[PDB]
Amino acid sequence: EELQVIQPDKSVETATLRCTATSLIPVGPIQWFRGAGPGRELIYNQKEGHFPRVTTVSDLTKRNNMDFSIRITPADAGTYYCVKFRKGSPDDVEFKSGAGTELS
Amino acid sequence: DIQMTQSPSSVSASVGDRVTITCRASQGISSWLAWYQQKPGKAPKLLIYAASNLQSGVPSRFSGSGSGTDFTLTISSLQPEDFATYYCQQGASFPITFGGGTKVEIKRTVAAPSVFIFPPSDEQLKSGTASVVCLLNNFYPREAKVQWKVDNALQSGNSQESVTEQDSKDSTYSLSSTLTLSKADYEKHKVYACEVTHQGLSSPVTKSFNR
Amino acid sequence: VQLVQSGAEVKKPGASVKVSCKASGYTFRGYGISWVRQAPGQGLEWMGWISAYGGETNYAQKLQGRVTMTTDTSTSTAYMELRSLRSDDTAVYYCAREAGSSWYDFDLWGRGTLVTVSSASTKGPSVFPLAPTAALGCLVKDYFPEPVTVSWNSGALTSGVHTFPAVLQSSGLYSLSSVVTVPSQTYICNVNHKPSNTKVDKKVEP
Repeated sequence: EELQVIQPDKSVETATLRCTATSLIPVGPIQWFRGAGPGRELIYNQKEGHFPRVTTVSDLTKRNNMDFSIRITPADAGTYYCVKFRKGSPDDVEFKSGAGTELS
Repeated sequence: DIQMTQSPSSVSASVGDRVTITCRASQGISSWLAWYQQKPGKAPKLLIYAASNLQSGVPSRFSGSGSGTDFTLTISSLQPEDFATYYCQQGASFPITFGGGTKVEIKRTVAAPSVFIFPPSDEQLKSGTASVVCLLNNFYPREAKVQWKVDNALQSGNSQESVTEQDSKDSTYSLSSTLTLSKADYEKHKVYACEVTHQGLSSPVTKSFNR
Repeated sequence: VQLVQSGAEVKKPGASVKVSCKASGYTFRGYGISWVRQAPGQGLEWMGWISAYGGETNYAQKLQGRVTMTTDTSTSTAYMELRSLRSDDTAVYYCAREAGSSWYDFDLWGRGTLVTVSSASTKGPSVFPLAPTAALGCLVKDYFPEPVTVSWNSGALTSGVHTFPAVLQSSGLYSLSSVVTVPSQTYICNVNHKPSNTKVDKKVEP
């Protein structure tokens, strides 16, 4: 029954970067990166921060919520990854990422 | 470490009142604040999470608000089951911290304690210790100063005191206080008295015994 | 869906304790576990958290170095060890499922385990009378450890009875009193101290 991050669109004014989790467990926040290397760039964090550009379709403060879809210039282009983190200490841990979405 | 400060420490209320309790975080914790209820002998129980989300099954009587540093739990139309201690808890980061707690107790009319003293007994005295017990029965509010006097001299450091939880039927409290002395020193003094001060007595009632 | 904790412990200062907590009725590994303790008459104190998925831990500063939390995924059990025990570790210790998505909260709780840390050694109570709307009672004195139980006339007499919370004396031993407001029968406080196999029945005579 392993959790999956369903990034439905291979490719996508306010763009919408769609994410859906199949499970709540293991518990932990949903984060977005542009790209994936040691240089990847954070775009949203459910756990902490202020992201005036980014906005969420569903109330991520509800325990049972599985919709992690966000409503976010040519500088914006790139591959986006919805990453599910599992709780850790000192830091959370990449659990599963969706396959990626190319913003054009 | 994020310090959580809960105000007030005690609230008194009658069935049907609205009660509001507050929690202040020493810094911003977004809306990651939970509230628990604990009754005597029981594990805490989660009522509200993320500042305002009810847990499934929790009555709509309860609700919560706030973001950043200031937060509120409200209990509308209090019922006998809602009389308890409530704790807030920050959930933004380790280490997890709880507030100090707010006790919600039943308002009723002022009632004065019925006072009784109890000397030690020969059996106890045969051991080599003496306990003199004062009982303040069935009073309200909780606040009561008990002072022990031995041959008209005020005692300090040599008594301990215990309170019952508010009573099921009458919403009142009782209090026991025990003065503990050597056999040697119990028998060198003569008059043993407990003076009780309380919001429902005109003058401080005293009860005594001479040996 | 529950957490079932091990039984009450009685330890000596400098000793060690290990409390267990068995989960059932949910996917254990999906969630965290935290331990929270409460000393007598006090509030709640968070001790630490452990990921049931990867075993990452975080402990309160105060307890770093003396505490260890582990899990056994094979049995869905959480364990808390606490070392170099002092008197002020005396408290009820709770296990709680930590179940927030991107916050921490505790939605399922164990019933608690009492840990008593003291120099003292098991001892039954001496029971003395508080000789007689009138009032009378029973002074249960110098026992260890918690708890004791007090009935009046074998459960028969219930009304206007007030059995007081025990107080811990400078001796390291506990004392409480049970009072009873009678109208101005025979009376017999029934004291039971399970931990010393000790049970006393004493009659408060005028």
